[PDB]
Amino acid sequence: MLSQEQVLTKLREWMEDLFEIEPETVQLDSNLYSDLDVDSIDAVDLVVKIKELTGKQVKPEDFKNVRTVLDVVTVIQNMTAE
Repeated sequence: MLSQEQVLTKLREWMEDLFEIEPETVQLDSNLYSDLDVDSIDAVDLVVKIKELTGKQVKPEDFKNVRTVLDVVTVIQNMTAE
């Protein structure tokens, strides 16, 4: 079992390492599209490191339903813990 809190730390570090997105602003109350205006490069970089990190493929339907950073860590731990 993995924690969404520790998951957020890895998520924040990888997005800062790749596109230099500050992890301090990226909180669990930060809107991804509305506040950060996530594009296809931020999403694509994270999809590859998300697929590699858990070892499972992700579907695009879930990404459409994603609205906030907390939702992403919830979905990762939701489909990871089992």
